[PDB]
Amino acid sequence: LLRILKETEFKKIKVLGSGAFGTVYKGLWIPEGEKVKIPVAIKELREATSPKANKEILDEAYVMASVDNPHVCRLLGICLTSTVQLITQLMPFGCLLDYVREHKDNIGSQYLLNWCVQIAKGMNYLEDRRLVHRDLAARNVLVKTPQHVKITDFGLKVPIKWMALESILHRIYTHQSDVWSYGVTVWELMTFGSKPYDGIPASEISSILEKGERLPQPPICTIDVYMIMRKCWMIDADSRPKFRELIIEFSKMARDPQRYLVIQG
Ligand SMILES: O=C(Cc1ccccc1)Nc1cccc(-c2nc3sccn3c2-c2ccnc(Nc3ccc(N4CCOCC4)cc3)n2)c1
Repeated sequence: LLRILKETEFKKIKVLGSGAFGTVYKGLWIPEGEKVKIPVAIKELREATSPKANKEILDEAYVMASVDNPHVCRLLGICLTSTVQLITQLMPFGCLLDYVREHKDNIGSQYLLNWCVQIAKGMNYLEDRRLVHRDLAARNVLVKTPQHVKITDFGLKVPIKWMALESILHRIYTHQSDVWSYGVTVWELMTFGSKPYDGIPASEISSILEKGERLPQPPICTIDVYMIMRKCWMIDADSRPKFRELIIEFSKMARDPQRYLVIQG
């Protein structure tokens, strides 16, 4: 259920954006035997990170091409050349981070709280599949429509400001560390794409954490919301909430958004 592509079957057409893992293109799939060309999204990765062999790269692709959840972006094809190219269904909206920045203060409670639930449902799917994301951030949550988001790049500098303490201290990555990152993601959303710890150098993040300081309460959040975010940042991984609890809690809040998020509008 993963299409291995030959450069002859597709073609990048325009650059749509660039980040750390690589560049995003609008592309076209040329089905052989036909006169049409089908739009696709191609993500060309920045290689040379630890020069891996292709069969070792495909082993992984096959797993990401195996996900089935409405809130998890699935790998559809892969083209292994000089560079590694990931193909998926093209969406018109790109990442949640930019989306929320573009709609800075004109986004409503219902939307925020729903993205929170959707992100948790996606994360809970991955947990059930025994997959650890490692870099869950709003930049990694794609928008299919403004009411339907999909998490991407599970298993792909170090996002210190998104990492749980143990990942920082020991490079320990678990579903519980994904919970931490999830709380940061929620925080980005609630602040409309603000940079976590604006100003503080990464080098100093372990110490402020250790000393018990946490990301500040977003002005739009009530204490119940902030309380949840904060629970995601406990030092003791096992005392952090589970994604299934998170789905439930946010589901409840989304049932009466205006009560849990205070936005002028
Ligand atoms: O194969 C997989 C699964 C996976 C799971 C586990 C491990 C590895 C891979 N994932 C994947 C594949 C291909 C691209 C990507 C991607 N990575 C990113 S970051 C942002 C957007 N994407 C996409 C993206 C994707 C599709 N379609 C669009 N469409 C689209 C529409 C507007 C824009 N714009 C940018 C400028 O302003 C807004 C308009 C930009 C793009 N994007 C992800």
